[PDB]
Amino acid sequence: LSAEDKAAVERSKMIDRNLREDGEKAAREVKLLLLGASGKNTIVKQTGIVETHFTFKDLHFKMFDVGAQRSERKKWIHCFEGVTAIIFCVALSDYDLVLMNRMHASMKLFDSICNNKWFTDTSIILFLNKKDLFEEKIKKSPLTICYPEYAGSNTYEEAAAYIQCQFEDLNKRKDTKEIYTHFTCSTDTKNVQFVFDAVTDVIIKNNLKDCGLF
Amino acid sequence: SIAQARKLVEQLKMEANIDRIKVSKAAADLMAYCEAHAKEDPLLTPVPASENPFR
Amino acid sequence: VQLVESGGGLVQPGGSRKLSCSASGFAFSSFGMHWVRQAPEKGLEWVAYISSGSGTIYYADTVKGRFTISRDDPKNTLFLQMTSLRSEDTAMYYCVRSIYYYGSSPFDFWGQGTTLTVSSSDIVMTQATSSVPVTPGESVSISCRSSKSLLHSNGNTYLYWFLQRPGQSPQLLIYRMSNLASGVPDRFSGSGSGTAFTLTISRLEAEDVGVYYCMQHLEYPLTFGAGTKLEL
Amino acid sequence: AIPVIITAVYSVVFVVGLVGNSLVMFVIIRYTKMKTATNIYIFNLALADALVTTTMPFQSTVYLMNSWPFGDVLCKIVLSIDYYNMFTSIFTLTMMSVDRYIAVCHPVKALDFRTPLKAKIINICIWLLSSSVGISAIVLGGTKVRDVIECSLQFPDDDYSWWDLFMKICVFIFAFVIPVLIIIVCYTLMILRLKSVRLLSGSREKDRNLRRITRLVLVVVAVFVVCWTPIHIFILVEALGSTSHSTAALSSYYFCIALGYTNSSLNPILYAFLDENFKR
Amino acid sequence: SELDQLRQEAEQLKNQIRDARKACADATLSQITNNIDPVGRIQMRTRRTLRGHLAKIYAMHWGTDSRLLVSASQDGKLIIWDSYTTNKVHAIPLRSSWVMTCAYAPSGNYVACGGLDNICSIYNLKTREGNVRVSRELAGHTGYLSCCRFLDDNQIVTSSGDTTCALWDIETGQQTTTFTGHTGDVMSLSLAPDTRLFVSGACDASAKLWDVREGMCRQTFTGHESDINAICFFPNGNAFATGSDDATCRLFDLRADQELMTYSHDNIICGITSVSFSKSGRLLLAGYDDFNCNVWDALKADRAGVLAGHDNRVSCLGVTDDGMAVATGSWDSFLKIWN
Ligand SMILES: COCO[C@H]1C[C@@H](C(=O)OC)[C@]2(C)CC[C@H]3C(=O)O[C@H](c4ccoc4)C[C@]3(C)[C@H]2C1=O
Repeated sequence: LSAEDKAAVERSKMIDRNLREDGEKAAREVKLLLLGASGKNTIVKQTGIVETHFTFKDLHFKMFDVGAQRSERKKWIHCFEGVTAIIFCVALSDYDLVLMNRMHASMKLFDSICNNKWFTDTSIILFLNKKDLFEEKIKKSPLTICYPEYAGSNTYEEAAAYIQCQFEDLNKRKDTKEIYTHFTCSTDTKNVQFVFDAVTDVIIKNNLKDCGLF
Repeated sequence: SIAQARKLVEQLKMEANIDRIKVSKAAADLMAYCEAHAKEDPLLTPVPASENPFR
Repeated sequence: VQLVESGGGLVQPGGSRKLSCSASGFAFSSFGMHWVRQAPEKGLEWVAYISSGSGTIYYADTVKGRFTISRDDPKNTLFLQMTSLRSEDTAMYYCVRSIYYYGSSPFDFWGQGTTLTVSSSDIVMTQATSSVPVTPGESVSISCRSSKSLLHSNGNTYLYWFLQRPGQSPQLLIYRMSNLASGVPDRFSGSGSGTAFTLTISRLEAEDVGVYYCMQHLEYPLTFGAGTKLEL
Repeated sequence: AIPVIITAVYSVVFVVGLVGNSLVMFVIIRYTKMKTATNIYIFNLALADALVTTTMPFQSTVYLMNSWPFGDVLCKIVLSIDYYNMFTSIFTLTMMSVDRYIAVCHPVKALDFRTPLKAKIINICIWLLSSSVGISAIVLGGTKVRDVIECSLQFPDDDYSWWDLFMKICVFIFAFVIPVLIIIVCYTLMILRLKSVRLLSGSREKDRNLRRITRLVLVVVAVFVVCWTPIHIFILVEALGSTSHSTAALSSYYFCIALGYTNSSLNPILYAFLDENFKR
Repeated sequence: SELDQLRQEAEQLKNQIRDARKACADATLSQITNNIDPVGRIQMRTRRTLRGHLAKIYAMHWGTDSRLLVSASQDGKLIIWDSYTTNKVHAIPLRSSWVMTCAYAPSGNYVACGGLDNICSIYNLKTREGNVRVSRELAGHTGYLSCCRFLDDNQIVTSSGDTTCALWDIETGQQTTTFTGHTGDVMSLSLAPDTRLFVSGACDASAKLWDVREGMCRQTFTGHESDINAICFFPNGNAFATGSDDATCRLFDLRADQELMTYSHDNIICGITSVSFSKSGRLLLAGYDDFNCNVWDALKADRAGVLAGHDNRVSCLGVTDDGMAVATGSWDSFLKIWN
C-alpha cells in the first residue's frame, strides 16, 4: 500500500464505523405497516408513501402508509417483509355500503395480507373504526346485508363481536402469528398504548430468539 | 373507450408496417457477432493472474 | 471554500506559539489537513499532517518533538503548537486541504498563511531549471527528477505540480501524473516515466508567471523540489 | 468394599467434559460467531468448564494415593486455576440468568443493554473479580506436611488461624448463596412474565414451548443446586467438625468433588446441545 | 357500434402481424447453431466480497471504468465501492430507504436512485466540498420507480409503476418525453449501445421497443406468460433478452420482430430477477429466486454454469464494460464479484 492507499483504507474504516453506528441506531426502532381499504383518522394523527415518526415509552415508532400506491401489491410488498407489525384499519360503518360490499373488500384484503408468504410470522394489530356510527346505524339496518348467516341479536356488542370473529377467522395457520383486535376510541391515548403492548410481545419473542431458548 | 381503441388500432397499424428479415439471417448475424468477439471475453475464456485485476 | 490562518508574529527563541486555522465552506472533518511552511526566500517545506478523524499524526524530522498538530472538528479549527522555537522556524505557514480516495484530488486548496519570525532515507526532488525566460504565446516545459522511482505497483505516479504566483498561495495544477485539477485550463499537461517528469504549457498567459513546484506522494516525508521561476 | 473404583467416574465426567466443552468452541469454529451476548457467555462458560475439567486427573491421583507428588509451585498454580475457573463458571451462569431476565421482563432497555460491548465489559468485570481470589490463592497457597502431603491454602497456625474459616464463609457466600438466589428470582420473574404473553401461551404448541422453556429453566437450577450443595455443606461440616478422618470421610469428600466436576461436565450439555441457535 | 369494429380491426391487425412473423420464420436458431462448438463448463469463483450493507440489496450498477460500482439497500444507504481493493469510496444516506433501483453516470460524476418515494434522486459525486449532495429530485411519476438509466450527464430515462416510462432533462427537471402504451407495470429498462432506442419490459407479459427522439413505440414482443422483471440488450443492439416469473429467459430479435430462443429447465420453477450478457454476448447470466445464478449459452440454450454462494435471493447482477467480472447483489446483504 502507498500513502494515499493507506489513507483510503482509513477513510473506508471510518465509513464502516459510521455505518455500524447507523445500523445500531436503526435496529432499536419499531416498524409498522399501515393498511386499510377505510378511514385513516385517529390512527395516523390522533404522492409516494407517507412516513410517520413518534415516540412512546422510550420506543421510536416508524409508521409507513402505502395507500397512494395504486399498483400491483405483489411487486413491492416484499420490501416490508421484516416489519415489526402490520396495523390494519377496518371501518365498521360500511357493512351496508357498496363499493361489492366495502367490508367484503376489507375481508378479501385482510385475507390476502394475513395469509401472504412474506407475513407468515408477522403480527397484525386490527383496529375497528367508527364504532359510534356503527352503533347508531345498527338499529336502522341489520347485519343481514353483509352476513346472511348472522342469526344473532341486533345490538351493538354482539354485532361488533361477530364482525371481529369474522375478521379473525381468516387467520390460517394461527400458530406462529397473532391478531390483536381493538375498537378505536378517543380517551387516554389507549390506541397508542395497545400498539405498544402488542409490539412489546413481539420484542419478547425476538428476545427469546436472541437468547436461544424459544 | 373509442379513443383508446382508435389509438390501439393506429399503434398496431404502425407495428404491422415494419420491414422484417428472416430469422435465419438474424441468427447468422448473431452467431457471426459472437464469433468475431470471442477472443475479447474474459468470462468465456479465462485469463491468467497477470491480466486479471481481481485476485 | 476558504482557510484563514491566524497567529504568527515575533517570538524570542526558545518560546512557544500556537498557530490556528479556521476552515469554512467545506466539510472539514472529511479532509486530512497539512501544515507546509515556506522560508522567506526559499521553497516549500512540509511540516506536519493530521488525518481525517485524527487517527494518523505524522511530523517532519526537523520539527519532531517540538511541534504538535491537532484539530477541533466541531470548531472547524486546526492547531499547530510550537515549543522550543529555533531561528530556522522563521517562515510563512500554509494550511493545506487533502482528501484521499480513488480518483481524489489531494492538496487541492491552500490557506493564505501566517508569518512567524524568530529572532537571534528521503526522496530528493531535483529540478535544475530556474529563472527561465518565457514569452507569451510560446510553449514552455519544466523538468523534474526524483531520486526514487515514483511509479507504484498500482499504476499510479505520485507526482504533484503546483504554481506559486507572486503574493499568492500555491495552487494545485496537476495532482497525479497526467491529471489536471479542477479550474485549470487545458494548456497544462503533465507527462513522464519513472524518475523523469515534465510539465508543458502550450501557450502561457501573463497569469502563468510564478514559481513551479514539484511534490512527491509515494512516501511520508513529503519532499518538494526547489522551484522553477518563470519571468517575462 | 474397596470403594476406590469411583476413580472410574474421574475418567467418565473427565472425557465427556473434554469431548463436550471443546466441541462448543467447534460450534464457534464452524457454526456460531461472537455476534450476540449469549454466544460470548457460552464461550466464556465453555472455556471455564474445560479449564475446570483439566484439573480432574490431579485430584484423582490424590484420591488413589494419599500424597501430593506434584510439588509446591505447581500446587499453588493448580489451586489458583481451580478457584479462578470455579468462580468464573458460577458468575457466568448467574449473569446468563440476569441476561434472560432482562431480555424477557424489560424488552425496551434490553435493546440497549444486550449488546456485545456491554457483554464483553461484564465478562471482563467477572474475570477481574475472580482475579482477586486467583491472586489470593497464588500468594496464600502452599504445601504442608502433616506423614502425608497436603496441597491447600496455607495459613499461620501459630496465631490467627481463623482466616481459613473466613475464606470458606466468603466463598460460600459468593459461590452458592447469591448466585442461587439471583438465578431463582430471575427465572421465577421470567416465567411469571412469560405466562402473561399472548404468544407462547395461546393454544397447544405455544403451551408446549412454554413448558419446554420452564422445564429447561428448572433443570438448570436443579443441576446447579444438586451438584454444588454437597461439596459446600461438606466443607462446612468439616470446618465446624462432625466427621472423623477415616477412609469414609475421604471417599465422601472426593465423591462431592466428583459431583462438583459433574456440574462442569453437564453445563455444555444443557447450554449448547439444548440451545435453539446452537442446535442449527 | 364503432367499438366492435375497432376491436375487429385490432384482431385482424394482430392476425396480420402473426402471419408476417410466421412468414419471416425460416429456420430456428437451434438448427443453425447445431453445428457450433459448445462452451464446455465455466467455473467462476468469488474473487471479492463486499460487506457493509445491513439490509436487503435491491440494485447495483457498474461503472464505465469497470472498477467502481454503486449499490442500493433498504437501510437507506447508497454505497459506492472500489471493487479492486474493497474500499467504500462513498456512503450516501437517502431520504427514503425504500430504494429499488440505482444508476451510475457514464461520465462518473452523478448517481441516481429511486423507489417507493416516486422520485428519481440525482446525486453529484464531485463537488468543491467533500460531501455528496442531492443535485436533482425529478418528480412527476405516479408509481414506484423500478429502473433508471443515464443517457448523458443531463438526460435520464426512468421506468415506473404507473405503466409509463419517462425521459427527463436534469437541468430543467421536467419530463421531456413520456412513453405510454404498456398495460402492466414496467419493471426494467435497457438502453441500446448507440443510445437512440430502448427496450422496456412490464407486468403485461410484454416488452416494448421505443425510440427516444420520436417518443413512440417501434415494436412489441409477446412471448412470456408472466411478469417480465428484467431486460438487457445484446451487445450489437439488434437483439435483447428478458427474464420473467415463468422461470424462462427469452431472447428476442429486433429485425425479425420475433422470439429467437427460450432458456428453460424443468428443475427451475422460480422467477428471474436480473439478466445480463457477456462482452461477446454468448453468455447470458440470469439471477433467480433459488439463491443462485445460472450462466446460459445464448446460442445453444445450454446451462454453461452455476454461480452459487448467495444465502438469499439474487436481486441483481451486472457485467463490466470490459467483460472482466460479474458482480451480483442479493438479499443476504452481500455483494460478490465473480470471475
Ligand atoms: C469445580 O471443581 C473443583 O471443585 C473445587 C471446589 C472447592 C470448593 O468447594 O470451594 C468452596 C474445593 C472443594 C475447596 C477445597 C480445595 C482444596 O483444598 O484443594 C483442591 C486442590 C489442590 C490443588 O488443586 C486443587 C481443590 C479443592 C478440593 C476444591 C475443589 O475441588
